[PDB]
This record gives sequence, structure tokens and C-alpha cells, in this order.
Amino acid sequence: DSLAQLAPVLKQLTSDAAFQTIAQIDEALADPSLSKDDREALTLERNNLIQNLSKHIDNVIVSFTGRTSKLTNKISDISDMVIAERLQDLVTQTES
Amino acid sequence: GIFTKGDLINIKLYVKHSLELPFTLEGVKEYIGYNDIDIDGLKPAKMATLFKEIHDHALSWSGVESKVQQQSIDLENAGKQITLTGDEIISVIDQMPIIERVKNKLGDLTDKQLAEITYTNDDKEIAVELGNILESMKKDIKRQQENTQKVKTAVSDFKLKLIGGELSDGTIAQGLQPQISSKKKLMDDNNLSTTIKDLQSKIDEKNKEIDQFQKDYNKYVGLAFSGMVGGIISWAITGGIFGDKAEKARKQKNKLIDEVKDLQSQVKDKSALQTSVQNLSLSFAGIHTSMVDAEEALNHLDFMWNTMLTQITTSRDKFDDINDALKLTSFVIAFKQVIEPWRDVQGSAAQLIQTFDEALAEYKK
Amino acid sequence: GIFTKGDLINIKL
Amino acid sequence: NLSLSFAGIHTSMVDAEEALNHLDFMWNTMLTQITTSRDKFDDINDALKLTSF
Amino acid sequence: KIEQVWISFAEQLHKLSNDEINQQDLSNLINGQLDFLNNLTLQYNKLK
Repeated sequence: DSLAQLAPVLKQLTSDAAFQTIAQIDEALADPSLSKDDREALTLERNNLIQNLSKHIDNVIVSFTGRTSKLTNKISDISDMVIAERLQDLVTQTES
Repeated sequence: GIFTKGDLINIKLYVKHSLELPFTLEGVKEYIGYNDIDIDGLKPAKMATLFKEIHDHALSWSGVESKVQQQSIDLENAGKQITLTGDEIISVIDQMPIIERVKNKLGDLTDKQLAEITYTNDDKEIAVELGNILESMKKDIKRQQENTQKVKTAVSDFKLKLIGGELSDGTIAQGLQPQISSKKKLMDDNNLSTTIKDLQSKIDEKNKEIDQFQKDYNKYVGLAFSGMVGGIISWAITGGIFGDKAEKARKQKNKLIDEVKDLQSQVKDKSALQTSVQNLSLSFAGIHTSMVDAEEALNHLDFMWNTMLTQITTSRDKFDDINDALKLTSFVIAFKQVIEPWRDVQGSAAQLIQTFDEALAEYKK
Repeated sequence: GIFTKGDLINIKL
Repeated sequence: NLSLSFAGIHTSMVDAEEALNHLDFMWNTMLTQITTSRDKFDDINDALKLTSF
Repeated sequence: KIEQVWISFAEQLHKLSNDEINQQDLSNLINGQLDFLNNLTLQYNKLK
């Protein structure tokens, strides 16, 4: 289930291509002698969208580490229960 | 696709052969062909419990497969009508320039059928405006997830009743595959090839006594007829001595022949028992072989629904960010993120339905 | 934690 | 037969042995940290200048 | 062995969330993980 719920969320980060839309703003910011009403405005949503990219990539980690740490609890709930060394007395008595 | 047409046959093979199995206490008792094994695990009260679990496990699949089929059709129909609407929206916003894009917001364009883009819901009604399509699609994606979770539950309930583990309710179900392998291991570990040799040791032991007591009764009666040649008085003497011991050895001859007749009757039933178990081992052997193929098939089935239930869920939760306060560049990358799982769910149902109906007509062969 | 959930079961067992 | 009865009882106590030792050590950690909190908090009085507070 | 490459990814991935740069070594770093994850999906699908 962690294998199935983490494959699609990674591809949401790869082909997001919102930095390419920033590159569309990059030809619209410096390359024209552009209106400062819109030069401030183009950088405004750019500052949102990079933070939206940070909130994208951090909401991966919450969904990511919400399963990895959820798995590390489960290994330690298995790796502690010794059952062989608690029975080697009980085997050899019956084996005798 | 992952869930091949041979996978769906292997399940329906398992469903077919399981319904052949009886589920009454009498019909299982006939099917196993015995009465009351000396060992515990093969007693028919356990067995009729076990087949009744299988017979109930088989009848669930008619509900399950119908839920798989009817949902995956809807996953294609929603998988296209959303994808038709969504690809048109991302195309027509790129007609707007990037300079004018930021000055506009989402609420600026919730007023009309934007560039004749429409949408049809699950309810076969049409929606034209962007402020109405995005709200209708929000209901529909929410509607498809809760249908899909009802599907994946019934799939995983069908799998984990077979292989074992926690069901959806929380009941740990013992796995049907090891429950067959538990009994099949019990049918190999049996003393039936030993006790029959042990009982035929005792019968051939007790026959040696009976073959000896016949010599005794043919001797004491020979001794008991000593008297009346001249000894009419001695007739009661040796007849008192030996005629008792002739009678006592004959009563031993009465008792032991009746015991050997009873001990032979145990060998007759246990010889019929050892045949009955060894035949029954082959019956479970196919049932175990059917479950191993049903094991692998459901695992690929569960993983595709788990892939689809993920992609519907991560589509819906990202789509909840959509509101009129979004500026128009930030709307697109958000909305483009919504539809990219719907490409694969469209592709997964296409990989499913093509690999579904082709196994149906093939199952008639 | 140190006192795991399997510890508390082993007592209640 | 009775040896096997005690064998599980002994096996139950060995797991109960290890479990309580981790249980005691966490309470002993907590009972320490409450105690060393209280005793240092008894230094608090109005004569303390404000950096030293 | 699997807990490591969950955490060592996520530590390295949260390392990039500090700087928040739009590098494509980011997507290169996902690609090695995403292939590894797709590798790990495959043996469950080729379990057969």
C-alpha cells in the first residue's frame, strides 16, 4: 500500500513543469522594458508559485514520511519478539 | 495491463470448482468418505466448518466481479469526459498571454462557457460554465472515490479471506490457502500405514493362540474320555479334572475368535480409512493448486485498484485547492495536477476492460 | 518509545 | 505433563521479565525528571534578579 | 535495507526543500528514486 500510494505522488513532482511556466515569465520580466505595474505583478504570482512548489514538494514529504515512519514502527514491532531463545530450553527437554 | 486475462480465468476456475464442494454437514461427510478420524484435525465437524467458509467465499465473487466490472466502465466514462474537458481548458488558457494571465484570477472566468468547453456528469446531465463544471466535477470525483473504496474493500476482503490477515471489519481471518495446507500436512503425517501393520501383528499374534487352543481342546477332550473303559468311577474323576479345562479352553476359544473377528473389523475400516484419506489428499491438492493461482491473481488485482484508488484520492485532495481566489497561472498548474492521474485511470480501466471481457467469452471454452 | 506495544501485550498475556 | 504446564508459565514470565524492566526504566526516568524539576524550582523566590531567574 | 532508502531519500529530499531552487538535479534525484520504486513495483508484478 505504501508502494502503491507513493508511485503516483512522485510523478506529480517530476512532470509538474511549473518552472517552465516561470520561464515564460522570465521572458516576460527582463526581456521587455515592461510596465512596473506588471513587473511587480508577474513576480508576485511567481513568488506564490515557487512557494506553491515548496508546498507541493513538502506535501509530498508529509505523504511520504507519513508512510516511511509508519513502516519503521512496524519493523520494530516485529524485530523485538525473540521466540527462538525462549524455547531452546523447551525444545531440548522434549527432545530428551 | 497487470491483471491479465489468464488471471481472471484462474479466479473463475477457483470459483467454479469451489461451488462443486459441499457445505452441509452430511454432504461434506459423504465427500470425505469416512467417519471420525482418530486424529483431531481431520474430524468432519472441523471439515464442514472449513468448506462452509469456502462455499461462502465462492459466492462472494459474483458480487465482487460485478462490482469490478460496473465500476471500471464508469472509470472509463469519467476517465474520458473529465479528460476531454480538462485538456480543452489547459489548451484555451495558453491562448491568453502570460502578461495578462497574472492580472486575471479564477473568479474572472467563472461567468460563461469558456470557449465552448462543456462537461457531462455521472447523472447524464450537461454543464457548460467554468464555475459550474469545476463544482460538478468536484462532486463527481468525490463520488468516484467512495465508489472505488467500496470496490477495493470487497476485493481486499475477498483476497484476505483467502490468504489471511485482517479483514475490513477487523476480524482476523485464517487463510484458506494455509487451512488447506494444514489439513494436507495432516493427511501425510498419519499412522495408518503403521497401525494397520500394528493391528495385523496382534491378529497374527492372537491367531497363534487360537491355533494353540484348538490343540488344547482337542487334547483335554481326548483326556476327558479316559474313564469308562473299566473306570466308571474314574469317568467322573478325569471328567471332573479335564472336562472343566476342556470347557475353559473352549471358552477362551469362544472369546478370542470373537475378538479377532472384532480386531479384523478394525483393520477393514482402517484400510478403507487409509484409502479414504489418500484419495482426499488429492482432492485438496487441486483445491490448494486452485488457491495458489487465485493467490497470485488477486495480488495483481488488488495492486491495480490500489493504484487507481490512490490516483482518484490524490486527484480529489489537490482539487480541493481550487477556489476563485486563485490567480490564473496558479490555477492551471493546480488543475493540470488534477487531471494527470486521470490519464492513468483512463489507461488502467482500458487495460482492465480489454483484459476483462476477453476472459469472459474465453471462460465459456 | 522503549516500552513497546508488544511489551504491554506480553504482560497482559 | 505438569512440566509442560510450568514451561509456558516460565515462558510467560521471561517475556514479562523483559517487559517490566523497560517499563520500570521509563518511570524511573520520569520520576527522576519530575524530582529534579521540583528541587531546582524551589530556588525560585522574589530575591532572584531577572537574568538568574 | 528498505527503511534506509526511504529515509535517506526523504532526508535528501527535505535538504532540497531548504533551498527551494528550481534545479533539475531535483528531478534527476527523483528519477533514481522513482526508477528504484518502479523497480520495486516490478518484482511484485513479476512475482508470478
